[PDB]
Formats: sequence, structure tokens, C-alpha cells
Amino acid sequence: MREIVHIQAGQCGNQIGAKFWEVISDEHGIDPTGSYHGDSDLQLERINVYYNEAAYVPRAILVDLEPGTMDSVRSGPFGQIFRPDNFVFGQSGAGNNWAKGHYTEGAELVDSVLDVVRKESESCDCLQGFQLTHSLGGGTGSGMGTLLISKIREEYPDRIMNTFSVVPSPKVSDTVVEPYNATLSVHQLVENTDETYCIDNEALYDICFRTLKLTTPTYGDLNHLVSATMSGVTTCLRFPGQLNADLRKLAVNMVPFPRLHFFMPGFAPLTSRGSQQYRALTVPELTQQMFDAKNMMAACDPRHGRYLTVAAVFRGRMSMKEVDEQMLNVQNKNSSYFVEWIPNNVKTAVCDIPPRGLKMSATFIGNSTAIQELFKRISEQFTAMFRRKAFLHWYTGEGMDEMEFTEAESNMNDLVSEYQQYQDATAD
Amino acid sequence: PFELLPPSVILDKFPADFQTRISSTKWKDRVEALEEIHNNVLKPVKKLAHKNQDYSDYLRVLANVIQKDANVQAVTIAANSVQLLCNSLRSNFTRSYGAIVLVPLLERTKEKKPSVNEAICSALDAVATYCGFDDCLEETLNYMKHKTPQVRIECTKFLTRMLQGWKSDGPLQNQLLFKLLPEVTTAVLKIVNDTQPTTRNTGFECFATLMKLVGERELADPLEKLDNLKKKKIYEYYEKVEV
Amino acid sequence: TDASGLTPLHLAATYGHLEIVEVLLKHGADVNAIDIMGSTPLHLAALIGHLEIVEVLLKHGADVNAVDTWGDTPLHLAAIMGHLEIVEVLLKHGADVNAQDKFGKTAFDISIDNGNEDLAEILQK
Ligand SMILES: Nc1nc2c(ncn2[C@@H]2O[C@H](COP(=O)(O)OP(=O)(O)O)[C@@H](O)[C@H]2O)c(=O)[nH]1
Ligand SMILES: [Mg+2]
Repeated sequence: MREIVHIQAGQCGNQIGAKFWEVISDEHGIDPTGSYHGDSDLQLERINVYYNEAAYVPRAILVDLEPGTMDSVRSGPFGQIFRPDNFVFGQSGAGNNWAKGHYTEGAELVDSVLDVVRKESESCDCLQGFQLTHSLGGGTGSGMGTLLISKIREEYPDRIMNTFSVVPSPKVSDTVVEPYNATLSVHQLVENTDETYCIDNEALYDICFRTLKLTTPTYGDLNHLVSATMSGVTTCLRFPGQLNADLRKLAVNMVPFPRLHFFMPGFAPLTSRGSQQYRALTVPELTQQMFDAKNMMAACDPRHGRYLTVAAVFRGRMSMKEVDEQMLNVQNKNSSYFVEWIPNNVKTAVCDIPPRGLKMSATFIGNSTAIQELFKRISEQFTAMFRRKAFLHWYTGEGMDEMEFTEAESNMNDLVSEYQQYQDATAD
Repeated sequence: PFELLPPSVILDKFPADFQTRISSTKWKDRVEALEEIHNNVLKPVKKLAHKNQDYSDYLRVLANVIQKDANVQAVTIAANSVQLLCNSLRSNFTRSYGAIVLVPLLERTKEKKPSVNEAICSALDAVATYCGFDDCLEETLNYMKHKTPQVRIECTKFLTRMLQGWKSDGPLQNQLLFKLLPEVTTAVLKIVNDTQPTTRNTGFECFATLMKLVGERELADPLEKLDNLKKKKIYEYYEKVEV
Repeated sequence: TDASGLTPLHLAATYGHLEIVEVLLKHGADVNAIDIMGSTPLHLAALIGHLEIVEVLLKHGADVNAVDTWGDTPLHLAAIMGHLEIVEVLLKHGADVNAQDKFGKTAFDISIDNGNEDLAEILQK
């Protein structure tokens, strides 16, 4: 359990993936040239996880059927650091079709990716797991991504499969087949990934609009919250911590039931792009803003469900004793929103190094039953179109049978019912 | 038998635009080429020509797309043709026909889509009903020790299928008995002691299906090396399993 | 129509063929034509979210409160998918808000069952 192989697929996958590598390369003191220019040695203590040795190069693979984002990433600020051979980009696109990426033109390219996946895996002393960034409402990241997951699953059945899946919403993209793609993709993640961070774009939009007070949010405004959230939920993996050190230990503490591995991430404080928020929030503030709905990266109210498991990560120099008092308080004061039949389900870690720009931050990771609201929302949009069989010729023309839609819809509603099932279970 | 039917000839119907199309960089060409000869040439027949017909040239182009084609759609429609061939060609897959498709079918059991696993298994069942344990027994045991967990559970289930319909010729000393403990019970134990639950669940059945054929006291020796728990899951299937 | 009852107007209004719609309507295509499931071309236009088509359909006297087999009206479909601009135009052309589907959920009960804070504002303003 050491090295993590990172993969980004599709348009959104390579967007938030490149922005994530910019963030952690700075926190680890790595300039675009690949050299280390940091100061502390804790930055190099567990650099072997995400990077390799040079002469430091990211252990990342970039995949997309459309070569458009291939050049947008290489032209980016950190585009010169990625391995040239790790770019696996096909000829034609996916047309925002899950079936084109999963069955048709993504399967024609997936073998090229597994060759690069194998390459980075052979040079690993002990492969810890995999990490995927993609969008469920797209075509390549949704379709070809879930195919890559199921392919990695059959070739690395002993490694953890972790994903950063973003959720489609009408408030962002106006493509109508996104409920189809997300339903077909959720149908895969529930049976293939060991853990999945749900990144709702409807939540990201509502945050930039109603909290950061931005009238017209752009993708850079949305991807800023994503990169911050990704940096927090990965803090314990790249810095020498005691709790939830590797991928499996985190999944063993966060996933009580195999299909219920969909996490609701949170982060505080909610900063803007290059704005001014100097005064490091107090520990009681970081705790109150962590357990609210206005800082969740998923359009779900934690009041509507119960927390099965919780992982909190504080960053920056602070009183560890003052953290315990707050984390204890929010538990015994809101005990109804925490599962009783899982003792000590909340786990808090501390890291001295804050993210660049802040002195105190706190990242939330929750396995709440309220995440069923997110699936209820997608399942409602799915059926509205599916009852009229609109745009179904897209997927049937690529080989999919109409029954596949009914099954993916059924298994999602089963996942919703199960999240409600343990929301009603008691101790007695 | 009602197999006095007139043997029809279908090796003539293959159009010229086939070997080129079935070997194309466009998936649509390979899908449509396989589907036309399946729906128009193999579907509307029931008795093919056993004499003066070498289907081995056609069978190996099916195994090439079953084993190596990334289009899972073509893998389905191709394996179905294999099932249709060995069905409509009873007592035909002596050695070459049976072996040209066996190991590509076992390798392609990795596919998890139920429609695809259905097509590949049903063809594996159809080649087994006319080649009981020619290469199957020896080749199936090899793929129970394969690195992929999916091909382990499916090849193990496939042995149970052949093991169920095992009638043999008799009286005793068949290929199964001399491999009972040297190789067969050893390959089943690897499944019984696999790290995954669903995989072990297959071996529990496969072991219980084995105790159904040969006296349960004959396999009491490897039964004692097993956990008392794994003994109860094996005795579990022994009540449900028959033949 | 075909075996399903779908007209050229249904399929043009579904897949955003405005030029095909405006022409079929000039030469007298029934705007309220229903398929075997009771879907009017306004239903499918509000579903996919073709704003220019929805208005052109209404301007030729589209039944704005038609019901399909499942009990949904074009206001239900424009709301479930979140085509807020179409949600407005329907109401401005007399879209009844109290229509209950077979499940009994109206337009305001769908803005609630999915927590649409945007839709709840427009739906009662
Ligand atoms: N947060 C965020 N979401 C994105 C971004 N780009 C695309 N998306 C979302 O992804 C969906 C489209 O998938 P996309 O990545 O463009 O297609 P793909 O190339 O086949 O994976 C839409 O619903 C968008 O909301 C991005 O930069 N940030
Ligand atoms: Mg897009």
C-alpha cells in the first residue's frame, strides 16, 4: 500500500485532473519543470504515492477520445510535467454518448490505456490502488471510464478502485442525455468501485452563485472547489498521518456495506478565486461550517439522512484538544443524525500543513443516507425522458438493448431504497 | 432420432465481402458481417453437412473475434454462431473443430455483461455435449487457476455443468476418476479456498456436485483438511445438488 | 402516422427541427396530434427543451394542458427536466398548475419532491 495510479478520462476528467495536479504539485513544492523547490521535508516524506523519481513526474494517465483537451492540458501551466507516453487519446469523439465510450469507440481504445496502466504498475514497489476523475453525464469519462474501471477490476482485483465522479445538472450543461449517461454510469460504479466521491455540479453551482455571490459561474469557478475538495480528501494519503493512511484503511472505515460507497464531501472555508479571506477561522467555526449543507459538494441535506460513517480532516496549526471537544460536541448534540449501531463512526485527523493560501482548513467526507436525494434527482430526470424513449436511438444504434436502460434504472432505485433501509434501522 | 433430416450446405452462402469486412477497423463491418451469416445462413437451418465440408476455416475466424475483438457485441453474435454450429452439426467437433474454439471461449469468460456471458457459456455447454472431456476437462482445470477472478468462477461453474450431465460410457476408470484427486479435486480446492466469497460459493457447489457422482466417503480425506465451516457450506449444496 | 401514431410534428418537435416544425404548421399539421401514449408535440418539445419550438407550437393553438397516458402535462415535463424558460412560457399561456398525474404529484409537488428552489420561485410568482 504505497503508490497510487491516477487516471483522468474525458473532457471533465482531464479538466479537474489537471487542476488537481497543479494544486498538489505546489503543496509538494514541485514546479512545472518537475524539480523540487519546497522547504519542509514532510512534502517529500510520502511523495512516492503520486509521483515517480526523475533523472519528479506524476503517476497520471490522461485519456480522452477527443484530442481537444489533450492540447488544452499540454498548453496549460503544468502541461510540461506529464509523461508524453501517458497521453492516450483517440481519433473520433464520443458525442456525449455513454454507449459510444463504453461499447463502441472507447472499447477500441481501452486496450491502449491498459498498456500504459500496466507500464506504470510494473514500476510500483507495491501498488496501493487506482484513482479516476471523470463526469457521469458525459460520453468518454462516463462511458469509457466505467469500462476502464471494469477492465482494471479484472486485471487488478486486489487493488482499491477510487473515483472522483461529478454529477450532471441542468444548471450547468444543457445536454439532455446526461441523466441517461449518469444512470448508466452509476449502475457501474455501484458494482465496480470501492469508493466514489460524489461531486454534484448543482451543488458547485449553488455554492458559486449563492455563497461566493458570482452571478455567472464559469468552469474555472466550479473546478476551483473541486481541486480544493480533492486536495483535502487526499491529504491523509500524501502526508505522514496515522488515521486513514492508505486507500483500503479508509474504505474499511467508511464503507459498512459494499454498494453504499458513495461519499458526500465537504470543505471549509468556502473561498473565492484569488479573493481576500485572511483571518483563519476558529476551530468551532471550521466545525460548524463543515457539518452544514451550504458547504457540501453534493446537493443533499444531511438533515434528511443519517451519517453511517464520517471522516474529518483538519489542516493547519491548531489545538488538537480543541478539535476533539468540537467533534465530540457536534456528535452528541446531533446524535439523531449519526448511526448508533456503528460505534465511533466519526474519525478526525489533523495535518500541520495547510493548503496554499490558507492557515486553517477542514475537509469533510461523509457516507450519509441523504445521498439518496442525489440519485432520486437523477432517476426522476431519467424516467421523464425514458418514458418517451427520447434519444434512445443514440444508444441502440451503438449496440445497447433497451433492456439495459430498465436495468440501470432499477439498480439505481434499489440503491436509493437501500440508503433508505439503513436510514430507518435502529439499535433497540 | 428425428435427426434423419437432409443435411443442408451453408459454406457456399458466404459472400465475397466477408473476410475483408470481418477484418476491418470499423466495428460496424465486423458486427454486420457476423450478424448476416448468423441470421440468414445459420439461423434458418437445423442440419448441416457433416461430409465434404471443412468448417475449420470459418470456426477460427470466430475464435479470432471471440478472443481478441474489443467489440463485445460481435463477441456475442459470434459465440452464438459457434453454439448453432455444434448444435446443428452433431458429432462433428471431433478434435480440430472442438479445440479451435474451446480455449478462446474460456478466455472470453472474463466478460461480465449477462447477455455476453450467456452466449459464451451456452456455446461452451454446446461444445461440451458433443465433446464431453476431450480437451475440456484438461483445459477447464487450467482456467480455474487463471489470474482473473471472473474466469475462475465461470470455468468452475462450467465444470459443474459438464459434471452434472456426466453419464460417461462406463464401467469405471474414466478420465475423470484418474484425475479425481491428482488434478480435479486440487483445482476445485483452490476455488473452495479463494479469497472472494462468490468464488468460494462456486467451488462449494462444484465440490458437492462431485460428491454426488463419487461416493462421499471417497472424498472424506480432502474434506478433513478443510475448515469445519467450509464443510458446512459444501454439505449445504449437497442437499440441493443432484445428477 | 406510423404504428405508434407519431407524426412528423412529434419527431420534429422532439429533436429540435424548428425549420421542419414551422413548415409543417404552415401547411396545416395537427398541433394536438397524440401518439399511442397520448404525447402531443408540445409534450415532447417541453421534455427535450426546445424553447423556440415550444412557442411556435403554442402560437398555432397548442393544447397547453394536454395529458398523456402517464398523466403528465407539458408543465410537468418542463419542470422535471428544469427547462425554466419553457416553464415560464407555458404558464404565460394558461398552463394549469393543479394538474395531478397518476401518482398525484402536481407541478408544485415536483418542485418539492426534488427540492428545486429555482422552480418554487417561478411556480408561484
Ligand atoms: N465541474 C466541472 N464539470 C464539467 C467540466 N467539464 C464538463 N463538465 C461536466 O461534464 C458533463 C459533460 O461531460 P464531458 O466531460 O464534457 O464529456 P466527456 O469528454 O465524454 O467526458 C457536463 O454535465 C458538465 O457539467 C468542468 O471543467 N468542471
Ligand atoms: Mg461537455
